[PDB]
Amino acid sequence: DTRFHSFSFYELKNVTNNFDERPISVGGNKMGEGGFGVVYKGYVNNTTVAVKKLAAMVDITTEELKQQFDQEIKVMAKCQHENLVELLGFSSDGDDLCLVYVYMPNGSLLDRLSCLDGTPPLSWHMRCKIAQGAANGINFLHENHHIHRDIKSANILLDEAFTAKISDFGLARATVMTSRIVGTTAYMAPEALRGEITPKSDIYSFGVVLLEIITGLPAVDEHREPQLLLDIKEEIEDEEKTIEDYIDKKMNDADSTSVEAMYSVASQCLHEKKNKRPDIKKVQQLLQEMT
Amino acid sequence: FHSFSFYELKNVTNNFDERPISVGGNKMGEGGFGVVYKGYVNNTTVAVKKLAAMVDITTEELKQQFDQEIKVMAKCQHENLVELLGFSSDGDDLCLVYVYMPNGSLLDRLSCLDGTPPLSWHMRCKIAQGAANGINFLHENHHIHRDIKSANILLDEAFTAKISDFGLARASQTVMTSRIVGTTAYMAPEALRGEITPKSDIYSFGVVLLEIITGLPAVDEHREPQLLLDIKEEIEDEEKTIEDYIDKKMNDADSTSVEAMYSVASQCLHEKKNKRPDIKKVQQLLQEMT
Amino acid sequence: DTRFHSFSFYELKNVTNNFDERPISVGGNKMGEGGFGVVYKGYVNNTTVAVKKLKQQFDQEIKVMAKCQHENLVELLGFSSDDLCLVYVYMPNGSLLDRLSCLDGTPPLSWHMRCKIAQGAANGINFLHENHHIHRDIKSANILLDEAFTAKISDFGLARATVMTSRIVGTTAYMAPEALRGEITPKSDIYSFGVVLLEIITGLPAVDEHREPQLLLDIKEEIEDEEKTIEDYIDKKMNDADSTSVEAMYSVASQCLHEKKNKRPDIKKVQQLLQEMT
Amino acid sequence: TRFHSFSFYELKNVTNNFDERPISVGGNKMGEGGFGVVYKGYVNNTTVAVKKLAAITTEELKQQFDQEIKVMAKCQHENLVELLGFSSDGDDLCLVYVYMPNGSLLDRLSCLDGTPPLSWHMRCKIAQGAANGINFLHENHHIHRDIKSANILLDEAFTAKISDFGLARASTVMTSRIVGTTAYMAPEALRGEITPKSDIYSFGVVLLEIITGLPAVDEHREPQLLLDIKEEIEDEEKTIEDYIDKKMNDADSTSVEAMYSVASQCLHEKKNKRPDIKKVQQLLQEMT
Ligand SMILES: CC(C)(O)[C@H](F)CN1Cc2cc(NC(=O)c3cnn4cccnc34)c(N3CCOCC3)cc2C1=O
Ligand SMILES: CC(C)(O)[C@H](F)CN1Cc2cc(NC(=O)c3cnn4cccnc34)c(N3CCOCC3)cc2C1=O
Ligand SMILES: CC(C)(O)[C@H](F)CN1Cc2cc(NC(=O)c3cnn4cccnc34)c(N3CCOCC3)cc2C1=O
Ligand SMILES: CC(C)(O)[C@H](F)CN1Cc2cc(NC(=O)c3cnn4cccnc34)c(N3CCOCC3)cc2C1=O
Repeated sequence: DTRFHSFSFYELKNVTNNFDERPISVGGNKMGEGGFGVVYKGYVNNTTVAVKKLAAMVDITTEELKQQFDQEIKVMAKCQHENLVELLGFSSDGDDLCLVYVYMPNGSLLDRLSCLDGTPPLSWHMRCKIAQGAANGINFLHENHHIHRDIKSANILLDEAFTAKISDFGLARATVMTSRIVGTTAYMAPEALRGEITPKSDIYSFGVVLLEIITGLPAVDEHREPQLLLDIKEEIEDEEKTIEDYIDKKMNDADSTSVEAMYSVASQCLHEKKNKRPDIKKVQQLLQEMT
Repeated sequence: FHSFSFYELKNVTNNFDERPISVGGNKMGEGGFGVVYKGYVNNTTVAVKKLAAMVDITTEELKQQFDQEIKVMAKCQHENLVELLGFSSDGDDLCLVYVYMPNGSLLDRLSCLDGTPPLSWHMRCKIAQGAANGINFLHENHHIHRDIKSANILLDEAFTAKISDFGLARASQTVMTSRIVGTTAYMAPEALRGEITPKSDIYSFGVVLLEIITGLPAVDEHREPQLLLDIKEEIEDEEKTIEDYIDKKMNDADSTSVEAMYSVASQCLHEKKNKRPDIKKVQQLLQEMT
Repeated sequence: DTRFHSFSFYELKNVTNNFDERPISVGGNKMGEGGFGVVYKGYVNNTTVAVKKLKQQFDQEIKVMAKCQHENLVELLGFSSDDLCLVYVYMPNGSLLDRLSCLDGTPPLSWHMRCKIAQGAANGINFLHENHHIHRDIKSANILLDEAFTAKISDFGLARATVMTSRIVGTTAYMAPEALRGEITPKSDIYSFGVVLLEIITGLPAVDEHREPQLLLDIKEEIEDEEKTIEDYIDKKMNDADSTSVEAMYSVASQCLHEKKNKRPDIKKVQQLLQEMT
Repeated sequence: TRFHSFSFYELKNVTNNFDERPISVGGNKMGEGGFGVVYKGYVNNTTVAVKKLAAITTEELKQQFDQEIKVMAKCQHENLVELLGFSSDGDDLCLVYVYMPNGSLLDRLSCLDGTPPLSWHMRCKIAQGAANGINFLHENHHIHRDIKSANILLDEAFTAKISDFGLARASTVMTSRIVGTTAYMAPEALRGEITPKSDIYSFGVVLLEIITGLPAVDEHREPQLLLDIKEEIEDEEKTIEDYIDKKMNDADSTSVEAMYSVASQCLHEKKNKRPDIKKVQQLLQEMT
């Protein structure tokens, strides 16, 4: 189990231009945000890093944010894999709790699918590699008895070779129930919205991610019919649509056979009955057979 | 223009090969009056449109549109207009042959069809300028286009905008027609009533400018609002801002020039045709924007 | 417009941002120069114009440009004498010389566009010769291109209404042997047009001090003495050239470049040959 | 790693039996290099580039094929070409890659086939991307030995991809068989030594090609070697402004001077006075 480097809060402040909140495109250091903090670009010990300065951006407490900080370090100390983000160190000495990670040059899958800031669209070849890599990451977590609990495309990061790296382990748990229902509702399994804690919920959320990969559509869009991307499964099932109607137009290399194979995995992951969903090993196998 | 035999164009296009060019076929796209294919004629890359009534028009109307397109192209040459090279009319088939546009349509570049990189704000400004220059040329030369839409604004190797599709064009006192033809999502209210006026080209150009700002198609059945022109009323009623709709697939869009393009779009979209700017005013406003 | 406009020097100073010498590509007003003046971009009455800030050649240019109005000649719109200025209709695509060099990032001209430009330039020379005028300075810097890439012949300061002269004028790299010796004849305009045709085929300027051979017209000899072929020199910046029409244009250029002025085609034959080419 | 083994028969189907007509007229040939001819094709709906290797001796060529596969198995990066597969059946050797829609940097700088001149903004991004690719190779202890603009490929968005790893070496050593393209080679590489410092020198020549739009060598030009403009500028007989590519309209003087300073540093006659690739990346990052 990994022992991590302790960074001085002031060194992190220095290397992020005092946690410069302007976007990196403008000339600032802000890379993005999530429900549990703001991520900044840093340059420490001769290397570009990602610095997450923790902050309750969702309806959670100071103590809950501290328990998630501790949980994230514990998960990162136990879990190292080609398809998981790597923690370099942390800071707990100064004004705010910080986590320092190996920099992900291509940001999140969510942003690459939306082509945020004008980045070029991901090819079908790249999308297949990403789906396989994300499934491999989840498989490693599940094999090592960890439940992610927050699988979403904003938490699947992309490195210098567009290798998928699962991130955000603050809610991870190493069938039981909870009184604090947490997560992004557009991705959550029905049993997760009720408070159940199970690896089968990670599978369902991964099915939503696969629909995002196929369609390039966000999981929720208030101004779209259906508002929830997971509802396209019923549209296709009740023959009012085909996956061809929803395929992202921003690729030139997709083929109907492998797109239908990825859709079939997603459809299976999205079974409303948790016990009827494939386990991650079956997901991995089906995605390997796809290519 | 070169008069080809239909069989020569069958050879050029690999028998109008229906597979997309993206996978080594010849098909490039379709429209209301035919399907366009890629080909090579004497080492020149060309676009070949094989005419077909794909919308509700007669075969006699299609032949009239073919004759009209050739007439307009014989009279009108300008860097912001497509260039016709030839045609075929032998037998029961009609084809038009054009200089190939390596970047296809603005509609497809805005949707990043086939995985093309999203257009920068700087490029979008030059394309809006070029398209206005093309419409100005047509109006200066007493022609009403009647089919202004982003599928009809093509882009060459340097993203120079080229107005295309002249089959419905009319020589230009507002006249009326009994045959209402066009793409509903871009049409001015008076055009939907059958009026023929260059003021309607301005309106349709306003819709194009909203597509340029937002990256959204003029119509989407599974979207609220279904019609992109409806965002003007949303912004006017203050329930939304242009910032809420700006294309997020660019990082070089300054608030000032975006608001300046939106103001030209808003003016073009005036419900009352006589209150819209003319194309010369649209040109000067887009020139002042940059 | 239907009239020539007499402009005050103050108005032309104003519309050119005080004859701003910085090139237009950087935000100034300078568009080009060489020979008898600097040309600036101006904006008069919501219209872009070209303003040439420069005496005999000034009066001659106004005189010849008022008499010679044709679709393939540049259009004079006004003047200023109260520095001497000539005001012309703006040519949005600048010179053929600059478009062949892709100056300022413009895309290479296609072979199709190059054929249309060659035809247009020959039609302009035909109008001048039909109207008993000798250009005397035919070169790609003097072939301008409008908003439709229509060829417009420019620079009429040296133009003349076979005689010999004491003042040998013109651009050396384009000049016929007899023109270099003082002869004033339209047959020399044909020779210079042949050099332009080699520039169009090859995309190479007539002279390049940092190139071997420095002079483009020598290529005719390299090809004739079978040391090279027209294929070795075809501009690689085109994707639509075909061997047949390139050989046809080269043949016209070779005929234009006959060392013996009487063996050269006249402008009407040049027009006919370029018409048969396409 | 997992590279797909194609039969030569499948690759004939992919390339229309290696159709030698150029792609600009509807054929499959895209260009040649010192070790093979590259063809366009499709594997299902995927556009690919297929290099059919051709002569050096057959064993030397086979070694280069083997070395290419090993480098590609170990090195995956957005600024490196991506190998999809190969064919090694019979007496034919093919390498199959992800297609690069904008071809080579050398061809885009020359505007081959009528492509528009690259803007200064695009040239800056390409220089940075190419430096990122070289950095990744050097971090992975590989010396390229053949850095040149013909080996810097460009995708649909003009992302720079380093290619051709047949001559790459693992990591100062000396060699009897001197390989590379003379116009790009460091003096020490011309004397036979193998060092990643020579990759830096070659990259400096590429930077001069990006600034000027001129090929590294032109037998019908004065000076013949582009690297010689450095001395002309040093001895004040020419300026950076004199050599800036005139086919650009968006080139600001400050960042052109910043790229030229990087190029000059890379071209240091003394191998040990040259910046390493991390310093080149930092300098190029500061330039924008
Ligand atoms: C192609 C491009 C436009 O130039 C590039 F896209 C710019 N970048 C880099 C980047 C890194 C991130 N992150 C990291 O490098 C990172 C490393 N470990 N880690 C752990 C948790 C969160 N983020 C990270 C995040 N994250 C922000 C927070 O949400 C997730 C994405 C975003 C971005 C971004 O936009
Ligand atoms: C992805 C890419 C490589 O970057 C590029 F996008 C591929 N291309 C080229 C292209 C040319 C077109 N067309 C022409 O070349 C053309 C020339 N004159 N003309 C006149 C009418 C219609 N089309 C044309 C059309 N048109 C098809 C019909 O609808 C309009 C767009 C579409 C495309 C296309 O997708
Ligand atoms: C596509 C583009 C890059 O944006 C464009 F190329 C910019 N422009 C416009 C332009 C007009 C010129 N000229 C005219 O408009 C003009 C009109 N009549 N006239 C008569 C003599 C000289 N010039 C002219 C000249 N000339 C300057 C003098 O030398 C010849 C070229 C140069 C340029 C130029 O670079
Ligand atoms: C004009 C245009 C439409 O804009 C475009 F330019 C056309 N294209 C595409 C292209 C791809 C290449 N290559 C590849 O796609 C490629 C992919 N991996 N790879 C690895 C080694 C060599 N080539 C490749 C090469 N290469 C040929 C061999 O020399 C290097 C350049 C050249 C070209 C070319 O001219």
